[PDB]
Amino acid sequence: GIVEQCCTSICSLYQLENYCN
Amino acid sequence: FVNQHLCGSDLVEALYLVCGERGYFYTKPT
Repeated sequence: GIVEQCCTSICSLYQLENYCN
Repeated sequence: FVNQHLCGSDLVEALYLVCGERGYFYTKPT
């Protein structure tokens, strides 16, 4: 899923850190 | 962080950056 928010659209560190342990 | 559409390994590299050694999960092909 992160692929859509970051590829089809720009993501925010909060979303990126969200997929991180 | 910058606001740019990441894809390919770029996106990963970011987590590899943000998560660093914390460990992240990238898969579940959408």
